[PDB]
Amino acid sequence: VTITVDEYSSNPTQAFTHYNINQSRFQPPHVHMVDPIPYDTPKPAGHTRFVCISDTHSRTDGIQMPYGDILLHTGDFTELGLPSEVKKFNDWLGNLPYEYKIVIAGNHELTFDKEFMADLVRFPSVSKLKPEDFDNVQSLLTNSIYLQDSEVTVKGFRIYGAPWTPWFNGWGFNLPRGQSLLDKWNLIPEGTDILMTHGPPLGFRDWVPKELQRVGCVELLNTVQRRVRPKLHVFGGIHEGYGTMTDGYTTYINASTCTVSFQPTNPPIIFDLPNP
Ligand SMILES: Nc1nc2c(ncn2[C@@H]2O[C@H](COP(=O)(O)O)[C@@H](O)[C@H]2O)c(=O)[nH]1
Ligand SMILES: [Cl-]
Ligand SMILES: [Mn+2]
Ligand SMILES: [Mn+2]
Ligand SMILES: [Mn+2]
Ligand SMILES: [Mn+2]
Ligand SMILES: [Mn+2]
Ligand SMILES: [Mn+2]
Ligand SMILES: [Mn+2]
Ligand SMILES: [Mn+2]
Ligand SMILES: [Mn+2]
Repeated sequence: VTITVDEYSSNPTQAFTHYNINQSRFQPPHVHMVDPIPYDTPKPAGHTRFVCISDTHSRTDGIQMPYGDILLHTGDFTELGLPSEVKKFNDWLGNLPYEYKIVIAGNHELTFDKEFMADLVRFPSVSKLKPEDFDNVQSLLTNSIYLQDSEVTVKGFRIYGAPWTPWFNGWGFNLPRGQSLLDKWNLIPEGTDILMTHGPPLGFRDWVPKELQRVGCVELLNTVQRRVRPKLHVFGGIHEGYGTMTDGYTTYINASTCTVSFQPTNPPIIFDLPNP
């Protein structure tokens, strides 16, 4: 399967309507919300319980974390990517019992985006940083496996992560819709079980009420549904979209911990998958 740039790539709201009209792509019975399961749900044997969070924005102190096996964090774990914020998040991770903690960056991790940092010469406190201050920011995540257009196999699960989102404010890892993003999604390997991205695919937990617009990536949706077909696609990005959906094969989890007003009150989402 070769994914090409969609006819409606630049206009996600129109893409959504188009695919609903022509293919019922976002319609029942196959597409629907999935209710969360409570933390005391027994985990069946031969399964891994994934604890999904995102968009914590350095507000980790009060988060009540559930039993599980592997933590997935889909970015915006800081406000500006300051090394001190990365250190605080890493300290928090180290006190969690999970066997593995897998992390990707989001747009707020400015110091992780080396092209953004170079272009700096809007962000006075980030501009103050000297090269030696942030040459090792990802190295600061000693209690995690950090993914960036890269993958890890853990307990047999193939997990791929990438930070890129459609251009919004020119913050970290922003790219134009279309081929620029498709070039990144084409790196996701076919047999990926769990895909982590910072933002949503078109149509799944990507509604922005203030704009009355869908904002998910159309190339990402086509990649997920047509080429890669992971069992789980976890992301955040659009805080308002916190919650879970399915298309009948892939489960889509918007794990945004913060609300749109940056209150860290959305509970972590647990999700069980059978071990491969
Ligand atoms: N319209 C629009 N809003 C976005 C986009 N990305 C983020 N936002 C808005 O900004 C909020 C916070 O995003 P953040 O600055 O933490 O990346 C999101 O919950 C959403 O309301 C986007 O691509 N388009
Ligand atoms: Cl939605
Ligand atoms: Mn229900
Ligand atoms: Mn965020
Ligand atoms: Mn250094
Ligand atoms: Mn923002
Ligand atoms: Mn596949
Ligand atoms: Mn696989
Ligand atoms: Mn598999
Ligand atoms: Mn974000
Ligand atoms: Mn169903």
